[PDB]
Amino acid sequence: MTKLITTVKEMQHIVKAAKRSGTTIGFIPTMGALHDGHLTMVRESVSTNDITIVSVFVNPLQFGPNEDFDAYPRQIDKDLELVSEVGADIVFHPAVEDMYPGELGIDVKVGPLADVLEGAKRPGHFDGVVTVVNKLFNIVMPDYAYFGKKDAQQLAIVEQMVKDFNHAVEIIGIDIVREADGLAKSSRNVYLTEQERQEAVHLSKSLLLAQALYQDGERQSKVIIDRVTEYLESHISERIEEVAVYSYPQLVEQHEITGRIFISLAVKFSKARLIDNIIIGAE
Amino acid sequence: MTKLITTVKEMQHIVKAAKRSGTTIGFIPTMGALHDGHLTMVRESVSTNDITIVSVFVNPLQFGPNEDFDAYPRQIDKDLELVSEVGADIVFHPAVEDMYPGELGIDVKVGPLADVLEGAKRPGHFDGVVTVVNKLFNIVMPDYAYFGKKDAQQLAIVEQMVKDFNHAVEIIGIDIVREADGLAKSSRNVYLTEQERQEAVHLSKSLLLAQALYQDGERQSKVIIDRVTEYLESHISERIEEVAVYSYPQLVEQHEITGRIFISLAVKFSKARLIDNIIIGAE
Ligand SMILES: CC(C)(CO)[C@@H](O)C(=O)OP(=O)(O)OC[C@H]1O[C@@H](n2cnc3c(N)ncnc32)[C@H](O)[C@@H]1O
Ligand SMILES: CC(C)(CO)[C@@H](O)C(=O)OP(=O)(O)OC[C@H]1O[C@@H](n2cnc3c(N)ncnc32)[C@H](O)[C@@H]1O
Repeated sequence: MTKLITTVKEMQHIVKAAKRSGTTIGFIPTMGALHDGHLTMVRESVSTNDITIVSVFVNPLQFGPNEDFDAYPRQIDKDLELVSEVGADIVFHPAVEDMYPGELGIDVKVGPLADVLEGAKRPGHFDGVVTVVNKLFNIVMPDYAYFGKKDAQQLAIVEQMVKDFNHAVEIIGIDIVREADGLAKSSRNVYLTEQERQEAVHLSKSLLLAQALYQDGERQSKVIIDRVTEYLESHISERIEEVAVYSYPQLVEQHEITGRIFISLAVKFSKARLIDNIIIGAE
Repeated sequence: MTKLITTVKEMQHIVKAAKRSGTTIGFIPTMGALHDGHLTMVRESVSTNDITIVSVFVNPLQFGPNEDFDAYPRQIDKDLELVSEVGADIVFHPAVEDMYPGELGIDVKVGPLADVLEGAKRPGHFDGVVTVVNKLFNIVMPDYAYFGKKDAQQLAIVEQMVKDFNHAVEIIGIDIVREADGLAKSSRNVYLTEQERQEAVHLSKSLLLAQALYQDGERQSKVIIDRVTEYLESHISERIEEVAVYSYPQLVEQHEITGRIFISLAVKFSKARLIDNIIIGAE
């Protein structure tokens, strides 16, 4: 019995009334094709907030010319069903023209945090992310917004935006939800051929390896990177786009580990470009 | 009787509590050194909203190295008194470091609307304006935000930012409040020498001239501009920086008038740089 709100105007009118009353709002922004990674955040919100809102919007601004915008899975009826069973109050599913009624007269761009890793590999991608997340925060006016550590760089950037723009929103980061074999859940996994689906499991395996090496005491980035790379290269035939060690959330490449870092991966299959990571350390 | 709130943290805390209690909020952003122009907006807000918040913050981001940042009038005690007399609830007076704790990680820049008139003469100025207003809107969470048409280009840009970012804020623009002789009120008038003060009255008089020419049927921008310019040059010794006719709020230069426009002026005195304008026309 989850309500489907289709326009920005109706969504905002609902939230303004809720905000001016004492009702706490939980928000989970998504691009649809929901999986248990998304649902885990929804369940969290439903057990903590008065109302939980889930947005389903494939944001064109965060897709590059040669990426998968046209093939991105779109299944609102199912998403709506999956959300209903969790107990979420509303699913916000706006039209593209409603979100972007015309040429933007103001532009938002990410600084240094987007000059490395995914930001360097997908130029402008995060500018598109912060643009739509900023709008969604103003449309839904949540007290708590949930994001997955699956997109670690994204998380750090959204946090920076919340700080820089003074959004009265507390960001909650959830750990990576994985399939039974370890594969990090992602709507894009549907792009995987029955073969790639098997090879793709090695991203997580390689991270388990990285974790064990770190656990035993290894702190030289190059040693971990080489072991992880060597492993992947002997278990997958796809092209490995990235195997890096950066401080987190600062995003400064580390050669020797003495603080909190995240070991991230990027692998390009036929059409599915998957990513995974592990955030570890204290400082 | 007005409370002086000195930190972002406390201001947000108060605002959150206000929202929870169904409090409607009116907001008047200013750079201090208040005059009746500002007070007119405060009065309007006090008569409509449950609480009225007036921010006093000389935003360093909207001042260039060559401008008057160091001389800008600062008199919080005086501002607090004037605001108390009209019934404002709070004066938000933050530290520069509190608003900008460090290097921004996200950057906001105005598009085409800032490529002309004041935007061309003051590059970066409006980026500074939208940056701080965006922040203030998220800190104060107003239902209504008041701005003066004195800064007509600013007003159009703020409205555009409200649209693009989906801010649940209604912008209220007020007409230009003037001194008895016609001079538009401005905190920068304090920079005028006795001589320049009387000369400055001609900016408004030149606009009355422009209006009369328009009333009579003149639609050739060149004719109005030349008439206004020669009038100013024959009455004041200062440099006329700008006399222009652009569509409003579209801000497209008009050589021949067939719709709503605004005739704007910019005059540079020894220290004070004054502006004024009139908005006229149907569409
Ligand atoms: C924020 C968006 C909606 C803005 O367009 C967009 O950039 C976006 O990310 O949408 P989307 O790709 O649909 O993912 C939405 C949220 O789900 C989280 N997520 C995805 N897979 C996960 C997993 N296996 N475990 C835990 N969390 C997971 C992401 O970190 C993100 O915050
Ligand atoms: C919005 C700010 C605070 C962001 O830093 C800054 O750009 C700013 O504008 O500050 P400030 O110059 O102090 O002016 C604050 C508000 O007062 C309005 N105002 C000034 N003189 C007026 C007059 N004579 N009649 C009517 N309205 C008048 C302006 O248009 C502006 O919206």
